Amino acid sequence: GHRPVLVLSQNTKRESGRKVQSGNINAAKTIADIIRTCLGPKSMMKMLLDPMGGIVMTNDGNAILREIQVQHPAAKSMIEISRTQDEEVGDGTTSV
Amino acid sequence: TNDGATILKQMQVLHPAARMLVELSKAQDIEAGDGTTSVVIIAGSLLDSCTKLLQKGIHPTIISESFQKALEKGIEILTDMSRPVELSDRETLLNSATTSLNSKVVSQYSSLLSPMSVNAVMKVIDPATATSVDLRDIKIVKKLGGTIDDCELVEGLVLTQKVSNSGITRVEKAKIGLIQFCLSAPKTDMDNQIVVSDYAQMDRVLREERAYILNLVKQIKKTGCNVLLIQKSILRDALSDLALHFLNKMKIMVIKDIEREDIEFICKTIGTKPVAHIDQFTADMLGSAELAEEVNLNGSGKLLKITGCASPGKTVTIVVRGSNKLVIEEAERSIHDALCVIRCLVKKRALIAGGGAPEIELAL
Amino acid sequence: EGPLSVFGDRSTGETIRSQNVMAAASIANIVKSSLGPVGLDKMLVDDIGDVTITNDGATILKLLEVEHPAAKVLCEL
Amino acid sequence: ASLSLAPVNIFKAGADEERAETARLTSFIGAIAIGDLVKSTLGPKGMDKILLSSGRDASLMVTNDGATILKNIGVDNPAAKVLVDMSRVQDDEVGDGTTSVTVLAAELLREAESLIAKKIHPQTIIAGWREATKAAREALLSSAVDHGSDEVKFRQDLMNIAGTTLSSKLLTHHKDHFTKLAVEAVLRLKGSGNLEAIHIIKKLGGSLADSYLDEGFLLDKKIGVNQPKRIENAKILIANTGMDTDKIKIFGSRVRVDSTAKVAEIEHAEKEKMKEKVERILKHGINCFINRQLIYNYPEQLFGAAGVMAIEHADFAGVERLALVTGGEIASTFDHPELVKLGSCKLIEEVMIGEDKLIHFSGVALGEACTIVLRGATQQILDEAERSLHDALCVLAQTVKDSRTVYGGGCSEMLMAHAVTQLANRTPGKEAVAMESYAKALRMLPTIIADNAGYDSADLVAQLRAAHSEGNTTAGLDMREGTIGDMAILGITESFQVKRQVLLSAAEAAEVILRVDNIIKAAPR
Amino acid sequence: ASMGTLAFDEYGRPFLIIKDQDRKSRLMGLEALKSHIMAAKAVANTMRTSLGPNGLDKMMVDKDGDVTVTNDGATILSMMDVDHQIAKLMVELSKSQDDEIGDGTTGVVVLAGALLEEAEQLLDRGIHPIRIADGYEQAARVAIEHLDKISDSVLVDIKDTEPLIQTAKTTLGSKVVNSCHRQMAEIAVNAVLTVADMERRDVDFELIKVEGKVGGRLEDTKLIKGVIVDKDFSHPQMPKKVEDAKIAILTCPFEPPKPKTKHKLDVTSVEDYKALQKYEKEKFEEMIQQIKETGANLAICQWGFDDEANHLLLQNNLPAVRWVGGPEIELIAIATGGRIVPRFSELTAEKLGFAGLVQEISFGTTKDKMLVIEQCKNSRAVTIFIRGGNKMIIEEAKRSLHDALCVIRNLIRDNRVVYGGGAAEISCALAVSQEADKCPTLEQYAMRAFADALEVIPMALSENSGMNPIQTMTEVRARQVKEMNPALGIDCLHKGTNDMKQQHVIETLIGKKQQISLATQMVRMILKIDDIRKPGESEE
Amino acid sequence: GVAFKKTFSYAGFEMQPKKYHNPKIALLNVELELKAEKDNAEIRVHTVEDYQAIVDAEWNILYDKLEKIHHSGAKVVLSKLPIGDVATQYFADRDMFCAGRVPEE
Amino acid sequence: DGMITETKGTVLIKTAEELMNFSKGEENLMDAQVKAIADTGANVVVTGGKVADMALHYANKYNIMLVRLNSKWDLRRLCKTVGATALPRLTPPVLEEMGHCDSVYLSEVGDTQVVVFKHEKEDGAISTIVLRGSTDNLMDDIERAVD
Ligand SMILES: Nc1ncnc2c1ncn2[C@@H]1O[C@H](COP(=O)(O)OP(=O)(O)O)[C@@H](O)[C@H]1O
Ligand SMILES: Nc1ncnc2c1ncn2[C@@H]1O[C@H](COP(=O)(O)OP(=O)(O)O)[C@@H](O)[C@H]1O
Ligand SMILES: [Mg+2]
Ligand SMILES: [Mg+2]
Ligand SMILES: [Mg+2]
Ligand SMILES: [Mg+2]
Repeated sequence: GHRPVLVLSQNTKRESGRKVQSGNINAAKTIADIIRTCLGPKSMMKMLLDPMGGIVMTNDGNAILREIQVQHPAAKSMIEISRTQDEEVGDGTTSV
Repeated sequence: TNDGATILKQMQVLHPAARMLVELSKAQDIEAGDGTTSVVIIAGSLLDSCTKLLQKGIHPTIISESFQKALEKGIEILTDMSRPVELSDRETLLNSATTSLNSKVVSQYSSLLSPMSVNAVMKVIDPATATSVDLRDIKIVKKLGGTIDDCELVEGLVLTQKVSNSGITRVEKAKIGLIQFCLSAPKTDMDNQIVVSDYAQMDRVLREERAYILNLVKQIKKTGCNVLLIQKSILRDALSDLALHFLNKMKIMVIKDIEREDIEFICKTIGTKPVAHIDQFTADMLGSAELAEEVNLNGSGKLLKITGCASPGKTVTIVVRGSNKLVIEEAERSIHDALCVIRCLVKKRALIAGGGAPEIELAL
Repeated sequence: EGPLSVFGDRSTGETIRSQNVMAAASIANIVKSSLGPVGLDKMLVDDIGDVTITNDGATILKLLEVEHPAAKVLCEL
Repeated sequence: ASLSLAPVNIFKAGADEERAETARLTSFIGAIAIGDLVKSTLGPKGMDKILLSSGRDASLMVTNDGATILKNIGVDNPAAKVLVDMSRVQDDEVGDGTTSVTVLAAELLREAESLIAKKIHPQTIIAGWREATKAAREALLSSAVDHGSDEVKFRQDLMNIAGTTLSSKLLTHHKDHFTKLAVEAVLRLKGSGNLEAIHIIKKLGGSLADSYLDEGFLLDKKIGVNQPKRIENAKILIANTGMDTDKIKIFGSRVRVDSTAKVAEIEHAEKEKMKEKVERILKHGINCFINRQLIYNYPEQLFGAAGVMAIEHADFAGVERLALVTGGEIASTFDHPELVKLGSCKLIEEVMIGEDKLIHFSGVALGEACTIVLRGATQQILDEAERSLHDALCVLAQTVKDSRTVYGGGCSEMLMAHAVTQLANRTPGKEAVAMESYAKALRMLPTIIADNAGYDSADLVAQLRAAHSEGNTTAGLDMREGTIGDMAILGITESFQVKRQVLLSAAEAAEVILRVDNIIKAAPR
Repeated sequence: ASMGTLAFDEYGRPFLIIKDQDRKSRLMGLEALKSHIMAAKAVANTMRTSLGPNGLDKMMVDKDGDVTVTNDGATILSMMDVDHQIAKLMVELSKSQDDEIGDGTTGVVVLAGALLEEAEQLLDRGIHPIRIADGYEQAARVAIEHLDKISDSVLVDIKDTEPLIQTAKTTLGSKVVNSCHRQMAEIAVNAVLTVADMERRDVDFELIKVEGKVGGRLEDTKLIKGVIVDKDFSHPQMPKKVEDAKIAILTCPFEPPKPKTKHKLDVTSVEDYKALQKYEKEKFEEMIQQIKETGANLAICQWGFDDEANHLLLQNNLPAVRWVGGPEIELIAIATGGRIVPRFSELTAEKLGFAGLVQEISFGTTKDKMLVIEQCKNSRAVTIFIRGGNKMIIEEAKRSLHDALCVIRNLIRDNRVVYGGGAAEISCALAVSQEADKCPTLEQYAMRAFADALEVIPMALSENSGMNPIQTMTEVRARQVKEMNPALGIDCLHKGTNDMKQQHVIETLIGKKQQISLATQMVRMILKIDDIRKPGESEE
Repeated sequence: GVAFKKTFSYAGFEMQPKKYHNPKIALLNVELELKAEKDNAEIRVHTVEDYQAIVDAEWNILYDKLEKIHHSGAKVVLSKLPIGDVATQYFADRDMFCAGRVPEE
Repeated sequence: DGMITETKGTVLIKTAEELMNFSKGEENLMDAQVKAIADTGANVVVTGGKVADMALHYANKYNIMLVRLNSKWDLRRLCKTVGATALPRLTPPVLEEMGHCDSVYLSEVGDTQVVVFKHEKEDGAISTIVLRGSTDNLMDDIERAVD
C-alpha cells in the first residue's frame, strides 16, 4: 500500500539549459557528418540495408537520411528538412 | 533366511501390533531357540479368532481369561504327550537336530551338521548335573570359500589374526603364552620424556632401549614359550620392530592384535593365564598344546588352528564354509537353531512328536 | 490504518497544503521559461517519437501527463 | 477495549491473547480433553493405551499409568500442561493416583464450566470449593483406620493395598503372586524408604508368572579371567578406588630423566605401587573384591593369583546395593583393615537367566536390598510390568511410612461427597451450588470406575449414595460381580496419603485453572 | 500523513532527505496522542481485571511454550510481547513500581490508563497537553499532601507483630496463596524481622533464600531459621542426621595442593616416586587430622573432593558435604555463626559454626535429597521453603511471598500506613476536588480529570467483586463526606461493613505516594510526545 | 561525595559491616587473588618439600599483600582489578569492606 | 615499561624465595628507573608505546606528566618542535637530549580535550594553526585554503 504520489506521471523526463542546446547542435552536426562525404562530382556511394531485406545503394542525401532511423528529435528535424528540400526543388538535399 | 525371528527383525513392520509380534518372536528365540515362526503364526491365528469373538459380542476380558484357561489345559495336554529323554541317548539328540535342520537350506547337509551340533553341545557341558548351556562357549567362525560340506568342528581354537612372525609356522608341542603388556620402549603412566644434553647420552638412549627389549624377549624365551599371543594395545606399541626381530631370532611365533573380549575364551580353551607384567611371566602360566599351525583355505584366506591341548577346555569352535556369503549366514543361523534345540533339550528333558501332531492333539 | 477505517491514504493540514503548493509550483516552473520575448520554445516527445516544438502554454499543459489534482486544476485553467 | 480488538495493534507478529470467553473455553476444552483421554484406564476394568512415538527412535509403549500417558504427549493447551504437571507431581509424591487426580480435576473443571454458564462468579465457585475441600478432607481423615500396632493386621493391610494397586494393571492376571512378591520386597527394606535398594531386572522370554523375588541379590557384572567363579562363605570388600593406571593426583608431576633405564625403573616402581595396593587390599582377609570403577589387567591378574573374585565396574547404585545387602563398607583407603567392615554371604556363583549370565549372591548377611527378575513375552509387557511393580512398591513404602489406610472402590469418594453435600445443604447462597458440583465430581469418579466395567453405573452410584446417607460408611463397588459390598470385608484398601494427595492436588489445580480470565501467548520461536 | 515526506522537488529532480524515507513511518500531532492514549487504555483495561481480592489471574505462555499463571502486574507486563512503545512504557512503569516498592504494580497501570483516558477528553476540548500535565502534577501534589495528612503510624516492634501480620495479609489477599493467608503472612513477617538492621536501616533480601520443591501441600510451606541445601552427604553410608553439629566451612577441596602458577614437578628416580606417593598419602591423612583436631562434627566444602578423602571422612565419623555453592556457603556461615576458612592450616575451634540439627530430607518416591541446617543460636539468615501440587502454584507462591516481604520492608523503612479498598483513593479524589473549587478556571478541568481518574480504583474493585461500580462508589464517597472518615472503602469481601480500618485492610503510605508519583510522571511524559518516527520496515 | 553501584561481591561479602563512621579508604589498582605470579612464569621443582614450599609461598604472597593493606589502618578497600573470595573473607574477618572491579571513572 | 627480551622470556622459579621476591624486585626496578628519570629535572615524559600500570603509578608518585603519542610522525614532530631526542631505551635523558617548552597543560577547546605544548617566544621549528568553525566541511575548506 501507500503508492507514491508525484505531480507529473512516471517515466516523464525533462532536461533544460545549456545541455539541451549542446545536444541539439551535436545531433545536427552528427546528421551532417553522416552524409558529409556524399557531396560533389567525386562523391562515393553508400550501401543501405533496408529493414525489409532490401538494399539501397545510393548517393542521394535524402535517400540515405530517410533510410536511417534516429531517436534524437533534432536528428528527426534534420531528416524532415532534407525531405522538404527534396520535395520542393528536387535536389540540394545533401547541401542543405 | 528362513528363521522367523530374523525375518521379523529385518523388515520394519511399522505397526504396533506387528512390532509386538516381532518382540514375541525375539522372546521365543531367547527361551527356546526354534519354533519362532510357529509362535507368531499361533498369535496371529488367536487374534484372527478374536475378531469374530468380538463381533459376536464378547468382552475382551472373558476372552483373555478363557484363553488363559485354554493355555493351561493345553500345557497339561502337551506334558501328557511328552516322553522322557536321557542325554546319553545319542539317537534322540541326532533326530532332534535333524528335525531342526529339516526346514533350512542346510537340510541337504544334515548328516554332517547334525552330529556336529550334537557333539558341540555335548563337549561344552557336563552330561550329568547340567541345567543350561552357554552358547557363547561354542564359537562360530565364518569363512568364505568351499561348500557347506567343508564345515568343521575344531576342538581347539581358531584365530583370524595373522602370524606377524612371517617365516615361522606350524609350531609343534606349542607352549602358548598370552601377555597383556607391551614389547616396546619403556613408558610410564605419568608424562615421561628423556632429556639429552650430550652425544654420549644420545647413543646411550638407543643402546639401553635395545638392552631393555632384549631383556624382555630373553625373559619370555627362558620360560620355554614358543607361541606368543599379544593383546591389542592402543596407547603404546604392543610389538615394536626390534622386539619382533628379537622374537623371530629366537624362533617364537608372534601373534598380536588379540581382542580384549576374546581373552576369556582363549584362556578357557588353551589353559593359559594372562600376564600383565614381565615379572610374573613364568612357565606355569603357559598353555601346552599339541600343535599350533597356520593353515590356508585354498587361497580363500588364512586360519590359525591350535588343535590338541593338555587339559582341554570346555569350549569348541565351528568353522562354517560356503560358496557365497548369504548361504554362509543362513548356515550359521541353522547351526544356531540346532544348538538351541539341543540346549532346550538339556533343560526340561522331555520330547514330543512333531509334524503338526501336538497342534492337532491340542485342537481336538 | 487506525480508528477511521478508510481504505486509502489521508493527508491533513500543512502536509496537504504543502503538497498542493508543490504541485502548483511544479506546473508553473514547467512553463515559466517560455514567457516574454526572450522566452524559448520546447520539444515534447510523445513516447513514439512524435515531436511537438511549441511555445504555447496550453499546448504544453495539454500534452503533459499530469497526475496531481492541483496540477490538473492549473492545466485546465 | 481489549488489546486484540483495538484499532491500534499492540503485539508482535504471532503474539495474541484470549479474553474471558475464549480463555475459559480453551482452558475447559483442554482440561476436559486431558481427563477424557486419561480416563477409561481407571479401575480394575481399565484398558491400556499405546504410545507410538513420532520421533526417529519411534519408541513403542503400552501403559495404564496416567502419568506415563500424560507426560509423553505434545500438548499446546496451557491448561492441559497444568494438568500434566499435576499428574507428574502426584506421581513424584506417591506412586499411585495420577489417573484419579487428573480425572477429578477434569470433572471439577467441567462442573465449573457448567456453573459459569449459570452466571456464577468464579470467585464464588472457588470459595465454595475451598469449603467443600475442607469438609471432604476432614471426613476422609475421620474415616481412616490404623493397624500399624498389630503385625498380622498390618501385613494383611499391606497385602490388600498391593492387590488394590495392582488390580488395574496388566499384573492383575497373576495379582496374587505379584502382590506377595511386592509385599516381600518392601518388607525386606527393614523400614528404609529408598526404592533404589529394590532393583528390577527385565529378561525377555518366559511367562509373567515366572517372575520372582530373589532370596539374595543378583549382579549383572562379570568376573576376571583367572578368578574363581564360585565362592563359599564369602568375605566381600566393597571399594571405590582406582584399580586402573592409578596415578598420583599431583597433576604437575612428570618424569624427567636422561636415560631409558631410569624410565624402566620408574615403570617398575609404578607396577610395584599397584602390587603393594593389591597386597594391602588382600591384607583384609577377603574372598571377593567389588570395585565401583574399572580394574585393569595387572590388578585382576594379581587377584586371580591370590584366588580372589574381582568384580569391576559396579556403579554407585551397584556398590550401594551390595553394601545394603551384605553389610560391607564402601572403602577407598586400606591402611586400617580393622576399621573396615566386610560384607558376607553364604555363596557367590554365576546363574544362567535366559541367554545372559549374572552373579548371584545367596545367603546374604543383611538382605536390605532386593533384586526382582521380570520375565515376559514382549518388551512392552516387561516395561508395563516394571511400571506396575514400581507403583505397588511406592504405595507399599508410603503405607509403611504412614500406616493410616482408607477404603477404596469409591467408598472414600462417596463419604467425602456425603460430607460435602451435608455442608452444601447447611450453606445458603450459590456457594451451595458450587459445593454440590464438587460433590457431583466426587460421585463422578466411581461412576467412571463402574462405567469402565460396563455395569449400570447410575444404579450402583445411587445405591452407594443411599448407603452412605444411611450410615453404611464402608460400602463400595464390588467389581467381582457388579454390585455393592463391604470394602472392609472384601479387603479393598487404599493408602490414606494417596487419597488425600489426590483430593488436595485436584482441588488445587482446579482452583488455579479456574482463576484464569486471560491467556496471553508470546510469539513462538 | 505518514511516510515522512513525498515531494520529489518542484523541478522534477530527486528529493531524498532521510535514508529509506519511503519505508519509514511518521505520525504527528493530536493523532499521535490519540493513538498513544488508546494503546495505554487497552493495556490498562486488560490489567484492571486483576485488581483486588476478587481479581483474576492472567495465564502467560512464553516463546518456548512454558506456562506461567500469575496475578502480579509487573510479571504479567514483563511476560507480554509488545511492539507499541507506549505499551513498553507501561511495562517499564510496572517494573519501576516493583523495584521501588514491590507492591501495587497493577494499580499504577490502571491509574495511568485512567489519567490518559481523561486527558483524551480534555484534549478534545482544545487544551494544550502541557497544561493537562501541569494540572495533573498539581493534583498529584495535593493528593500526596492529603495522603500524608490521613496516614496512620503502626508499631514495627517484634514484641507485637499484629499490624505487620494484618498488612501482609492485605498484601496477600489478592494472591492464590490466600488459602494459607495467615500462615504466609506470618512467615513473611518473621522472615523480614529476622534479617533486618534494626536501626531503621535496609533489609537485605540476599539473606532470604526462597526455594520451592514440588510435592506436599501448600500448607506445608514453612520458615526455616537456617539454610536449606540442595546437596546431601557425600558418602552414602554416613549418618543422615547430625545433632549439635560443629560445622567447619571450607573453600579448599580435599585434594593435594596445586599451585596457581604453571609448574612442573620432576620425578628423576624411584626414590622420587616413592616420596611423591608418600607425600600424597600424608597430605590426605594430614588434612583429615587437621579437620578432626578442631573438634568439628561436620565438614562443608565448596569445591568437592575425591574418594580417599571421602572414605577417610567416613572412617573418622565426620559427615561431610561437597560442591556447596558460594552463596550457600556464605548463608551457612552467616546462619551458624562460623567463619569461612580458605585452607586447613587456618582451621581452628573458634571458626566453627554451630547448628542444633543438620538433617537429610527425603521427598517421597523421587530419590532426591536435601539438607536442613537449622536450630542455630542467633541465625541472621532465613530460608522460606515452599511446597505445592504443581510448579506453577509454587512460582506464584514465590512471587506472592516476595510481595509480602517487600511490603514488610517498606513498613520497616517507613511505618506510616493508609487504608485500602479505595478509601485512600476516594479521600484523595475528594481533596483534589475541594482544591479545584478554589482554583483558577483553566486548570480546574485538569484537576477534576485527575480526581475522576483517581476514582477508577474503587470502581474497578467494586466491578471485580460483582457490585455496581458507580452506585457503590458514589455511596461510599457520600458517606466519607458526611462523617469525616477517610477509612471508608469498597467492601469487596462482603463482610457487611465499609469501614476498612475495622476490616484491617492496611497498605503502606509510601506505596500509595509512589504509585501516584510514578503514574503522574509517566502520564506527563507520554502526553509530551507529539511525533513518532518508526522504521516501518516490518522486518522478519 | 561519590556513589557507585555494587560490583559482583564474592562469598563472605555479606559478613562485612556495611557502615563506617570515620573510615580510611584504600584506593588501589591491584588484583588480590590467588593467581600465577606472571603469565610467562614457570616453576620447576624436583622435591615434594619444594612443592609444599611453593604452595605456601603463593599463599604467603597473597597474605602479605592483604596484611600490608590491613595494617595501613584502612577500613574500606576499593580496587579496579578483581578482589578474590579469599581476600573478601580475609577482610570480612577483620571487619573491613572490600569492593573489586570498581570502574575507572 | 620495563624492557623485555626479543626471543622469548620465561621466569624460571626454582625456590620459594625467588617466587616471593620476583614481583618485589620488578617493582623496585621500575621505581628506581622512574626516580632516575625524574632526578634529571624532567617533569614531562612523552612515550610512543603503551604505559605500564606500575610505571604510571610511579610517575604519579614523582609528579611527572605523562603524554602518550601513538603516531611516530607526531612523536618526531614533537621532538622537532621541543628540541628533544627520542631515546630508544628508558634511560634518564642527558642535558642535551632533554626537551624544553614554555608550558605544557591539559585544556578543553569546545568539547575536545587537548594537550598543548606552548612556546612563549615567537619562534620554534613547528607552528600550529587551530581552526575553529561550525561544520567539518567548512574547516576542511579552510584547511585547503591554508594549504
Ligand atoms: N479390586 C478393586 N475393587 C474396586 N475398586 C478398585 C479395585 N482396585 C482398584 N480400585 C479403584 O480404582 C481406582 C483407580 O486406580 P487405578 O485404575 O489403578 O489408577 P490410579 O490408581 O492411578 O488412579 C482407585 O481409586 C481404586 O479405588
Ligand atoms: N480485603 C480487601 N478488601 C478490599 N480491597 C482490598 C483488600 N485487599 C486489597 N484490596 C485492594 O486491592 C487493590 C489491589 O491490590 P492487589 O491486587 O493485592 O495488588 P496490586 O496493588 O499490585 O494490584 C489495593 O489497592 C487494595 O486497596
Ligand atoms: Mg545535386
Ligand atoms: Mg525349527
Ligand atoms: Mg493405581
Ligand atoms: Mg498488592
